Amino acid sequence: PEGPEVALTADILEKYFKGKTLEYIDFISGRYSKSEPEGYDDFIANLPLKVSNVDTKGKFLWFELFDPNDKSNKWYIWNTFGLTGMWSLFEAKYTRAVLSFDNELMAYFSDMRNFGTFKFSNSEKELKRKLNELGPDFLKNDDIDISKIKKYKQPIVALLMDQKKIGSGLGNYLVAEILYRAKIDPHKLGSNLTDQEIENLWYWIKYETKLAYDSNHIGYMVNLENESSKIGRKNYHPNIHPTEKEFDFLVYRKKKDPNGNKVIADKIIRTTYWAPAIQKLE
Repeated sequence: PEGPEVALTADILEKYFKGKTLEYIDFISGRYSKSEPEGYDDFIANLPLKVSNVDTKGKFLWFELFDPNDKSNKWYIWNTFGLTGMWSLFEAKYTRAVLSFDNELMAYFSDMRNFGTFKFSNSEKELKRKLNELGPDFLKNDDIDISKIKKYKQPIVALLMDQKKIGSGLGNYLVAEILYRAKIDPHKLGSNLTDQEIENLWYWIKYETKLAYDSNHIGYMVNLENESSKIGRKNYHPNIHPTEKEFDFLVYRKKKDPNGNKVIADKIIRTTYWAPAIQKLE
């Protein structure tokens, strides 16, 4: 799951859990069933708490809760999906965390590879510190200044995979997909891109993140496909209007691109997928 999916999951999470009271949280399996996450004990000790928001910045999602009584006692659940982590409203395979709300309302977090993380915190300054570790959200921010890519003498791949340098939220398939549209070889240094390519890249980044966010599901998140098709969508990047109704991988994990051209499973700074036949260093 990348930026777009995390944001859509937060949307769905607020839709059903915003305003609800979190009664209990249980890690029944995985990397935390052995030794619970940081701040876990101090957390279930302040429960019950009301959920006031479920927000994201890039690939980082967090719950914001407040003590019914002492509203100055604010709590937060830091969370990252990782390669296979997904939220759901029914107990799915590899469920790792189980959240119990009032009126027997349940919410689950599955994660086959166990790359997702949790952390409970009672500090708001610690949140701001975390959110400050991420560059602007490539999907929610409609006016990032992609121009600073020139100042860096490093691969365009690395620059987009980075979560702080230019913006946050792009991952393995978004970068690969975006670069394929801009027809830019992933090896091309940010310092070698032309003002043209730059404003061209800023276009596909917006285009791809919006299309991804607008998709019912991507591959994972299929556990929320019924909720996803029943919830609207925020107008991020309100001027770029993707044409396809669903997000389709053109190069990601594809032996050949659409037109047949070969797609190399290159592996520069996991594997980045690109079609040398269409992506140029020019």
